[PDB]
Amino acid sequence: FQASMKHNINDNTLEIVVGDITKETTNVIVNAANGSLLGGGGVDGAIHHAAGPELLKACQEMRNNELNGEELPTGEVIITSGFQLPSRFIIHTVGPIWNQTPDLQEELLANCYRNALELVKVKKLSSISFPSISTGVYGYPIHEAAAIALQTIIQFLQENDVGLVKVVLFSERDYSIYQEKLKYLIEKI
Ligand SMILES: [Cl-]
Repeated sequence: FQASMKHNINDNTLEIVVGDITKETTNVIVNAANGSLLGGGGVDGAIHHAAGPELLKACQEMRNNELNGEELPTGEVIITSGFQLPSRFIIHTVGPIWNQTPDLQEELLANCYRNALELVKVKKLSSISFPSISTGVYGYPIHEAAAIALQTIIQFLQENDVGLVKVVLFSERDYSIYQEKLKYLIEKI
């Protein structure tokens, strides 16, 4: 069993679900990466394993070329192919590390979502899946991160035509928090 809920915001749809993000057939899936775009554990690890080795080579080519060796800055995004993933593209983003930059970190986390959704708009794609950014080894508390993710996504969908946005969570616990936070946020609209 895998729980799910949805809500329509104008002609967009927001869905939260339990599942494996690497099995999503949306146009885009989002990877919670590190600035170096090197393979790690967690969701990033699952994404590299499902994508195949062409994903790491593609990411390192982009780092050495369009980024000129620089780290992907916190909140910013890049896009690659999906390779062996069932999506067309992967948008890589870097979430804030909890309490590294206290008065900026809420804004930075929000930037991940905003910059990803803006890229979907530009490329004229119509479906995107997000995992829970920064709530792995980066330690952002899930209750706070969930509120920022949902507030930012709902805000964007209220103001733009995108299509379908999914938040795909491997954890039933993370799901349970998102469900109550989304329900809360919906009541306030
Ligand atoms: Cl700061």
